[PDB]
Amino acid sequence: GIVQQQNNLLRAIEAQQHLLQLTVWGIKQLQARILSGGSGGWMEWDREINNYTSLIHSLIEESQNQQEKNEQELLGGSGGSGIVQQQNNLLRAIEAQQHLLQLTVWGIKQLQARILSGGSGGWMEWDREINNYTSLIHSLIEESQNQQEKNEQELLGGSGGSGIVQQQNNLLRAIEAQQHLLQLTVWGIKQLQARIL
Amino acid sequence: XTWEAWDRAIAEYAARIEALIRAAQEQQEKNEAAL
Repeated sequence: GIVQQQNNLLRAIEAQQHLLQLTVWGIKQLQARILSGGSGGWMEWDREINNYTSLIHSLIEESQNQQEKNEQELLGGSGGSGIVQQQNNLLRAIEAQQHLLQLTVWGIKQLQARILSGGSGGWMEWDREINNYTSLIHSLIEESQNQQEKNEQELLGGSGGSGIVQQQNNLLRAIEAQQHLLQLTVWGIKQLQARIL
Repeated sequence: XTWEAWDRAIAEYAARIEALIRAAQEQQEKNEAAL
């Protein structure tokens, strides 16, 4: 069932969302030690972490509802549009999560620049890895946006069931890629915490 | 020692997420049996 899958996709996004808050908590601690206020980018980061967390909370919340609704209709077997809506949802949630990764990455980049050499202890690989995964996810998001649009029209006429299945794959791979991204931001914070705390 | 039982939570969300992405791939690879 694509519906059950989408539930796992939702659920995964939630876990990633907690994981993410853990890193913001992480970066906030370091930021306090290394830094003399919201000067030079930081109050905006602070404010934008929030403006995105809140948008994502609200997105998980809309997804959880589309989910229950999809589940209630598994025996009515007409609900192509609900599944496609759920896909739209998950896409929107993935991107916002991305914005959030991007802020944390920036956070760490700022902090590392002040206290470590970016050519030492695994930081060159880290940059490249970060940078690749970023470009990879951007590509998967782009492709997902492209796939959504298409599905949404395939759904008018006869079946476009392959494109739903395809899209599931799209979303699935963007989440694995954010998950790497996450691992890399955990690594970075772990290095900074080691050095300065 | 907040940082070790932080380090606890992350490694043990990280190990939820892998074994969901587990399920999602091992549904995906049912889906390619439509395709």
